[PDB]
Amino acid sequence: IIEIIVVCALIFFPLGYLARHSLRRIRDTLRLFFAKPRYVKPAGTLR
Amino acid sequence: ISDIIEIIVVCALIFFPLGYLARHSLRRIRDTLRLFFAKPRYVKPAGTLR
Amino acid sequence: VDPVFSIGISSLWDELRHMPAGGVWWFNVDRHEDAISLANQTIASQAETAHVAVISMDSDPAKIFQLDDSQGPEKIKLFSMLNHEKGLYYLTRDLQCSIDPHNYLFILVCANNAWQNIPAERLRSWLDKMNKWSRLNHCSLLVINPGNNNDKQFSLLLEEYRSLFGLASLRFQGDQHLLDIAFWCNEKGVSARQQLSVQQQNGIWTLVQ
Amino acid sequence: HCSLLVINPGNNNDKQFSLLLEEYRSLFGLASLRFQGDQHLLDIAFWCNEKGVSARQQLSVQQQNGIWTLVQSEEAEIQPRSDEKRILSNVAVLEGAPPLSEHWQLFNNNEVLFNEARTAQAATVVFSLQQNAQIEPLARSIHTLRRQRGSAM
Repeated sequence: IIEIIVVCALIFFPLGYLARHSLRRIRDTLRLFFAKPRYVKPAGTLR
Repeated sequence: ISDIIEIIVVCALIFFPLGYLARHSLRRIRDTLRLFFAKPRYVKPAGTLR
Repeated sequence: VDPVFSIGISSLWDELRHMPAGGVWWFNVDRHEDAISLANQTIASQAETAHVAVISMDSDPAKIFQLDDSQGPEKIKLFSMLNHEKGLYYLTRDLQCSIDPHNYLFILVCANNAWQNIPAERLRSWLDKMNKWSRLNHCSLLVINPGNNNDKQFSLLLEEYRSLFGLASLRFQGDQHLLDIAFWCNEKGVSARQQLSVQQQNGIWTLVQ
Repeated sequence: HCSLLVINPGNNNDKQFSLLLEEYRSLFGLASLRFQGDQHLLDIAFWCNEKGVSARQQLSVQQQNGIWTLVQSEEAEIQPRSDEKRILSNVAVLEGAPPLSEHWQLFNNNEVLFNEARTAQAATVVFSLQQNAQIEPLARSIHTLRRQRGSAM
C-alpha cells in the first residue's frame, strides 16, 4: 500500500539521479543509434 | 491487483521528474543554501588592512 | 595515456611537431596544392594504432587524399561536407553520430578561401566550442586553411590564443616555404614566434637547416 | 572574472615544475625566480596576456633597497609581434592621400601618436616634423618609445 508506494519512490529517486548523471552517455548512445548526419556524410574508410 | 499496478506506475513516473528536476537544479540548490548560511569554514577574513 | 600525434613536415623538431590530443591547432597555407600535400604527409606520418579522420569540401575525398604503402595507420575515416558554414557548425554532432571521437585526430582541409565568409564572432564561437569539445572528448583538431589575405582572420586567431593550442602559417617564396610558428603548446613545452624555412622535395616537406 | 596570483616558495620543486610545465591548460603563465648570491635570475617558461604569448625568456633582476628592478639588459625579446603590419602615422605624412590599406591608422599630432605607440610592440610609427621647435620633444618621445617598447618597433 502506502509503504510499497514509498519504496518505489525511493527506488526511482537515485535511479532517476543516476540516469540524469549519465545525461552525456545517453545523448552519445542515442546519436550513435538514430544516426542523423545532416551535412557531414562519411564518404568511406579508405585503405 | 490492476489498481495496485496502476498506482505503482503513477508513483514511478512522478518520481522520475522528482529525481530528474532534483538533479537538474542541484547546482542551483547548493548555491542558494550557501548564501543562506551553509558554513564559511577554514579560510577566515582577517580584515580590511587600509 | 592519450597518445600524442605529429605534424607532417620532415626534419622538424619535436617541440613543434607533437600535438597532444585534447586541443585545437591551426595551420594556414598559401596554395591548395600545399594544403593537400601537407594533409597527405600528415596522414602518412601517423602511428599505426592512432585514429585519424579527414574532412574535405567541394570534392570527393576518396580521390584527393592518398596513403603511403610503407608507413602510417592501416585505414583512415574519410568524411565529406558541403562547402558551407553549416557543415562547420554541425561538424561536432555529425562526427559524434558516426564515430566515438575519444582519442582522435581530425584533419579539416577546407576549400580555397572557404573561411572567407565566416564572420569573426561566429569564428570565435566555433573556436570556443571546438576547444571545449576537444577537452571534453579528449580529441585533437588540426585545421588547414589555404588562403591569401587572412590578416584580419590571423589577428582574430591570435586574439583567441586561449582557444587554440598552436597557430602556424606556410607561405610560398618561389623555391622554399616559410613556416611562421606563432605559438605551440605540447607535452615538451611552449614555443613563441619562430620563423623556419621548409622545402618540398619529391612531394615531402623537409626543413632546410 | 577574477585573477589569481600563486606565489610558491620552494627549493626542490623540480617534479612540481615539470608538472606545471605540462599544465599549460590551467596556467596562463609559469614564472620562476632563482637567487644566485647577488642577483635574481627570472626564468619565465611561458607567459600570456592580452598582448600575446611569450615563451622561454630568462631575465636578470636585483633587489635594491627592497625594490625589484630589472637589470639594464632591458633589450630582451618582446616575443609577441602581433601588430607587425600596423602603421601608426601622423596625418600629415599622407599628404591628403587615402590610407593605403586597412593597416594604416592616422593621428592628428605626435602626442596622440606617442600615446597609442606606448602600447604597440612591433608597429611602424611615422612622425611628422614641420618646425624646429618640436625636435627636442620628438627626441624625448622617441627615446621613451625605444627604451620601453623594445627593438622590434
